[PDB]
Amino acid sequence: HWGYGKHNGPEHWHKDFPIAKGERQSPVDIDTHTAKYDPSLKPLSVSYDQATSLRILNNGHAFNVEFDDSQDKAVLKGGPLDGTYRLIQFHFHWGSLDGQGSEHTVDKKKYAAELHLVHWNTKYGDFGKAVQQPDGLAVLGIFLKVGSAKPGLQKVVDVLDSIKTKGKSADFTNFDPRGLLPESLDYWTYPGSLTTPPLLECVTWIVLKEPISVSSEQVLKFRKLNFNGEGEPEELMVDNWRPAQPLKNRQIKASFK
Ligand SMILES: Oc1ccc(O)cc1
Ligand SMILES: [Zn+2]
Repeated sequence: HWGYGKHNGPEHWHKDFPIAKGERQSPVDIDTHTAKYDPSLKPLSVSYDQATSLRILNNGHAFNVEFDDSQDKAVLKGGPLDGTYRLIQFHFHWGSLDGQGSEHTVDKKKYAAELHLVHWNTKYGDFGKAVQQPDGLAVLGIFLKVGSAKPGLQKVVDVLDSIKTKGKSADFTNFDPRGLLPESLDYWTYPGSLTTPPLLECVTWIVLKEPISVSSEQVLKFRKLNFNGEGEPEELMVDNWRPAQPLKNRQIKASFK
């Protein structure tokens, strides 16, 4: 199936998913000088106090921390968003080397990794019907740079040994995603897509300007995971990022002056 190698990576995905060459694909380069402050944006509200994590899973493309989204518990609202979006999962994209790994770039700068907190619009009832809508999803994207350890990441790093290969999962209750957020919620926003197949164009992206710092040791542990399943030849899970796609007829709006 699709992946990130020479033979099945991003430059191939359009064959099975022609929306790969669509009009509002993600990620994009954020040209900070061209992004315009939008005084029409309402304050962003990240409300993660009642978040209920359940499980961590290696899906062969990344690992996902999954949440109970059967009720309004961890939600995103405000900023560009109309109504309430429920957190369903987070995951990361990262590099084989510290100089690459993010999907969005900032004035062509690649960070070492990028976190995506995926939310769906509760007007649509569940995630599967939300991905049939042009405003079905909101993804909060957060850059990681290598520097000081992030203490609120270490519970994720420590469980990775238990989900090394594709299809492995573990319990992952009581994890507080507030520990992954930077101090500032200044952001850029634009309409885009899932960055993995099926590449659906449902996503309001909200990309925070402030990166979080993680340690070299933390990111090295991400790079020990495997794309393959248990008892298949080992292929390190690295460079699981899609490069920037054409901006087309879109404008990137800033939340800050
Ligand atoms: O459900 C989603 C998964 C990945 C994305 O990049 C966006 C939404
Ligand atoms: Zn992602």
